[PDB]
Amino acid sequence: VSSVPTKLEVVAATPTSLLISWDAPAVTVDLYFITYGETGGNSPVQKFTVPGSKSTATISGLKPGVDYTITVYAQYYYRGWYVGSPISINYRT
Amino acid sequence: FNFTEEELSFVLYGAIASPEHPTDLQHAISGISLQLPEGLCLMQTSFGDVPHFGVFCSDFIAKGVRFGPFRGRVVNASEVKAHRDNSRMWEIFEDGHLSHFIDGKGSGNWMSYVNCARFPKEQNLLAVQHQGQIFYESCRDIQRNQELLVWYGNGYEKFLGVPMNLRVTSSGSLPATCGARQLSKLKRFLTTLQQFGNDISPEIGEKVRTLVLALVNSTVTIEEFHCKLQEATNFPLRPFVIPFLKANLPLLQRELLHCARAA
Repeated sequence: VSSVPTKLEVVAATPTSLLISWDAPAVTVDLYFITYGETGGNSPVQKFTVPGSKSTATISGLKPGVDYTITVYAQYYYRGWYVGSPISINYRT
Repeated sequence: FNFTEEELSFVLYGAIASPEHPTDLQHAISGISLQLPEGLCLMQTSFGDVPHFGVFCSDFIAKGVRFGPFRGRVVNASEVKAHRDNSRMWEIFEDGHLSHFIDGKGSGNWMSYVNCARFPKEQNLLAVQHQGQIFYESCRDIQRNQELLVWYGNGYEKFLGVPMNLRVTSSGSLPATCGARQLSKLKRFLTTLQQFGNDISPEIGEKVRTLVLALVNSTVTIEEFHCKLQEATNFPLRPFVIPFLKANLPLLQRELLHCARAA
């Protein structure tokens, strides 16, 4: 009955790009939304998707030094299309 | 042309009711293997003895759910003919500029049956470009029997409803006036224009309402309309509007004219 993912982990790869990882939730997932944007920043929050097959993504083109709030949550089907609740972490490259 | 305001309101704001409760909205194309996902359904109705489909929500769609990618032919920007609607094309951008169109017509994928939003209240989908492809994202909770209707999301630089560019995270060129989803763009421009007027003033909005109807009835020429509109609203339109109207106004007229009478 759970939709929120767990064990979301972030690693810097270049000063401007991260490799993030998580492991899937109970439910059968169609999409994972990945979301990143400056923590406590008036800047807009960006989001892309990776399929349920994947449990890792790479975020790119970030400001070096600045910390971002990365967020992942699942899109599933259960008597209707729903987007779950997210897991979050903050990380400065 | 002698059209009434009510028949104009019908084409811009109306819907056909079915034997059930839910109604089909009007992106009434055809003027003279679906792989459809769970929770959705394809719904035919009849208009002028011409079959007309729509994608409806059988169950429920939460806000923020994303369908796609749109599928279809790859139309190079040069081979898209003028004076045509192109009901089922999307503009594909690369590096800030128009690359090609993607034509969903005859694809048979379910997304090509999702009609466009003519104004925001009837809109529950957002068109979004990611990588090279088009996705639809719910902008509202979609309830049972409600029709799925899409328009160009933010991330598209728009003017009064019509999209001009792919909003920047810098580049500079507009899509040419002859392009994709022209009749839908025209409707969305007219409704947005009407709402724009009302927000300034009741008297100003009523001036636009009559001014638009007179334009649709060709009582007033487009350049005549353009001038008088700018006079009445005290607000400058972008230069693209006149050629946009010259190209696409005869599409709204042709559809408006295409109405059956009772039996």
